[PDB]
Amino acid sequence: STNGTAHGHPHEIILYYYELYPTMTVVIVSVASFVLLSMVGTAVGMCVCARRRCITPYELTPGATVPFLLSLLCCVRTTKA
Amino acid sequence: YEHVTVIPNTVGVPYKTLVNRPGYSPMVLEMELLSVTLEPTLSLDYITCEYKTVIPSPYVKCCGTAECKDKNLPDYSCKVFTGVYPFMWGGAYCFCDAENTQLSEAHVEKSESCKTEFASAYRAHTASASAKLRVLYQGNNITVTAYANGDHAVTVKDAKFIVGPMSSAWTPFDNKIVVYKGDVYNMDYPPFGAGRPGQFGDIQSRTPESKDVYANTQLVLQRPAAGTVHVPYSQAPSGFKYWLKERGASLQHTAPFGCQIATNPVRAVNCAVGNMPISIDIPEAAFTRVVDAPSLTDMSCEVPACTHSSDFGGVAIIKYAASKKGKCAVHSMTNAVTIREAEIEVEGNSQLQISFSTALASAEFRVQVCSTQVHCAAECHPPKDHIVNYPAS
Amino acid sequence: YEHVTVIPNTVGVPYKTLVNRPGYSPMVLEMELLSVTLEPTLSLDYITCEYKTVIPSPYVKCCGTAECKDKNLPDYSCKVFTGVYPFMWGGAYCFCDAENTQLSEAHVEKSESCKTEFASAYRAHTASASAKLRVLYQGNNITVTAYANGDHAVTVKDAKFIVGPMSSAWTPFDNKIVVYKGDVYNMDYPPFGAGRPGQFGDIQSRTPESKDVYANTQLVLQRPAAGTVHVPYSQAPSGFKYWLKERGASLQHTAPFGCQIATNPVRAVNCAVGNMPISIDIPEAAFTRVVDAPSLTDMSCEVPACTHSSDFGGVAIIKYAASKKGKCAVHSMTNAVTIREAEIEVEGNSQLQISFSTALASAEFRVQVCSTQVHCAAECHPPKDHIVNYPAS
Amino acid sequence: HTTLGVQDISTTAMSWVQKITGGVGLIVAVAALILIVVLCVSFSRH
Amino acid sequence: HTTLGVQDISTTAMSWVQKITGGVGLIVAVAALILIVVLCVSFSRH
Amino acid sequence: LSYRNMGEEPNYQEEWVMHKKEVVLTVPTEGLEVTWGNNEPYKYWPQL
Repeated sequence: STNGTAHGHPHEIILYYYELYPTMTVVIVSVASFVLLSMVGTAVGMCVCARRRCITPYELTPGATVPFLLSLLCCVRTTKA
Repeated sequence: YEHVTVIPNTVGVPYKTLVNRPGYSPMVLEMELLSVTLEPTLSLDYITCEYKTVIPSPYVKCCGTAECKDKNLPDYSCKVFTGVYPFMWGGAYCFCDAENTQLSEAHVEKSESCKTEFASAYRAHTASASAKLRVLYQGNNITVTAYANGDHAVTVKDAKFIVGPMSSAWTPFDNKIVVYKGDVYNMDYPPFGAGRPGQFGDIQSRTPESKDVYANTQLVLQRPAAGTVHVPYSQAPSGFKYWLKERGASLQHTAPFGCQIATNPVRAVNCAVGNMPISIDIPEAAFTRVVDAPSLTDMSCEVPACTHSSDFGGVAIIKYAASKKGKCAVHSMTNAVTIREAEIEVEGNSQLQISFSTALASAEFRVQVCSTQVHCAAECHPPKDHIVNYPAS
Repeated sequence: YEHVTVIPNTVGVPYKTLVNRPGYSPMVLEMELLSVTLEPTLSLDYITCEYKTVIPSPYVKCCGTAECKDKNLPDYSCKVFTGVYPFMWGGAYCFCDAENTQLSEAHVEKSESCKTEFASAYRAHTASASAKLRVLYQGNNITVTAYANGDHAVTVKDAKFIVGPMSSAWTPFDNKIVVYKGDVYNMDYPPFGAGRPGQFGDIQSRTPESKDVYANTQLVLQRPAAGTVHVPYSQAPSGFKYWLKERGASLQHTAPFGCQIATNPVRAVNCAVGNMPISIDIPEAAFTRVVDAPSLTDMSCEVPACTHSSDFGGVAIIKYAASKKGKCAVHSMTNAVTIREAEIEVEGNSQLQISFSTALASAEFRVQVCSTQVHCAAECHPPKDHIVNYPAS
Repeated sequence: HTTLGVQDISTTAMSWVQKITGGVGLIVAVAALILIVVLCVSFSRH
Repeated sequence: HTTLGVQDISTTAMSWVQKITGGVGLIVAVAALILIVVLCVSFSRH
Repeated sequence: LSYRNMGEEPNYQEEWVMHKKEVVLTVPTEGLEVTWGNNEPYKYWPQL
């Protein structure tokens, strides 16, 4: 019984849960959470890398600004006053 | 050619196996379990039945005293009552007014019914396998009934069949069982010589024809009524008669995996659990060399209709180019899809219609016709019913 | 009064127990195991015996051809030989020189001896133990025979006896056994319908009176000699007849713990190993209050003779001063020394002679006569024999 | 019969969703490496 | 019934030998303590 | 009226029906066997 339509999109995807189940969806959700964590970790790493780039030019003296735009959103806003 | 295969211990589901003898054309065998017997090794502890309180005529001693004799009988009870003045039809039985006594003796025996109406207390040790199964050999259904021990061989249509040994080992029976006529109960019965009054085992005997019996019924004699000749007593009612009313449902109704309980001998029939191996020694007289067959080229697979269900809800048309006229075996190389057709006839530039069963909505499966494979693309749809009345793979 | 005691599973050794009911004079009981049989179920798989190669008169077709008919018989063999010219008493049986044929048919059956001379293939499951205990109760030896399960109660002289349950479960038999007349063999015999030619199981039948039989003897017909009427054949000799010569010693001679193997039905007799508990419900009619006893004072122990052996090789004389005439219990308070006397008679200023058994060379032991203890000094000597014919504590 | 552990279909659609996950992981891994590379450049510069 | 684990006899003699062992252990234990005591005296002296 | 599941857990239930009664029984994937008096047991199986 319990019809397991195809889609779509997604929608039906959750309908299958009823078909063969207890479980299934929870594991997928956990996988999605892991993917989100990977995405979040990447972003955190990227921000740290962006700092690594703005480093050197973190002391003082003219020199960007300049490459601060084009400049990965800070860069600037940052150069200024 | 010996063909060894393992199928699950599930009754009512047909399973197909591909027999590939090198140098000879493939063969497809359909096997289905019709019934599965588990007979436990029993050891009779004792038997219980209705008891008989044997009470003889009371010894009324007029103008004197009677004395109790200690007798070696089951639940033997004796008592002498002083100052008795009993009466009969024509008057008083005794001359004296207060100098009379009455000896009231009693004992418990097995009732005459014990040969017919009785419950047996067994101790189940180990069990064995054994069941029958059908198989479509050479386009004909054959019945095979053998013990599932992996030793008992049965020859049907010149083919040797070896069933078992059983993978498990689960049984619906415990280490202690009780059997009454056609009903088996998983009971923790009291041991021999430890039965309680009013309960199951108040009277214990080795066999329905046995000489010596055990009796614990709590039998006590009472003083007779004024001017009355009778043997009044206080005794706990028959434990067997009480149990026959307060036993509930037997294993036949309460056992898991849809177990059917049979008697004489006691065993469990049809029980899903674990797997079972089956060896088939197919004679070389039913084999055909490959060369004697035909090949195939350019193959295309079209699925005009598919409904993913327990039965063959899919239809597939396969186009081919054959070298010569002959029989070719049809088998699905995908474990999710099963084909109804075991073998078909080919000629040259023609087509073939096959029935298939699957569970997946998107089904991409390979069909091996003769010795060449073809890819089938199918987009199966859900069925109208959520619950079905027949099992599937 | 219920008395629970644990004795080792050793036949032929007497063990003494002290029964001390508070407020009542002590009682000494001497128990001794007699035997301990062991019977285990068994499901007959099949029976093997000598086979009979049934060969009828050969069909000699003069000036023509004979044809073999496929018959459903155990080990059925058929062959037609062309160009045969047989001879009889008065000359040639056939007219033609090379146009004659001979049909040689054969099959294997159970011999007439199978009802008498046969070996049974059994499958042993679980075993049921049954015995025999001697008890010196009230100065008289009583025989008690009951199941060692700790449930089967036997009443002898108004005393309830409960034997077991067994501490351990060892049997000399395996899961597969073979029985021939009075000899039992632990054999891993071939399963039913899987026997090999020349080996044990070349001919397999359900019972000695059974209708259908299994036969694998490797029977092949040969061409007859020049001008001779006979059915020559090549067949592997009787596996049962070969086994009867090459079987070796049975379980009766090879089994450990000195097991004696009996038949009809098969079972192991006499076997030591593990301990066993015994519950004795002694009636209150065999007990005597203490206030009805005497005492003692000043007692010296002298050992004029001692030889440390399995039997009572020691003699001890104990001097005493008793208050009154009565019976007093004698028991050794040392676990290394054992006294033969359970109870003796005392009066006043007198002595008593007791027999004792010990293993130690230097034996310092306390003897409890009635309720007072006495120290015994003994210097026992070694015996003449190193090996004895009876067991000891 | 039937009854078993996936995964299975339904192809396409299935790929549509799968493709969405893991790409961002690759991105942040690459970015991490690039940040390390720049860090080494600074180390060399000193 | 014999068949047990000792030890058992033979008194006196047995004591003669036993008394020889362990006394020296006590001596070296006492000497160790005395050395510690003197060490503490030196520590106090400093 | 008696009923049991045709799987691992049978869960036997028994009741003496005397008056007009309406009974709702859950049918699992393994199957449900219902015995109504002296009649042969009725077998039921849910469809996908």
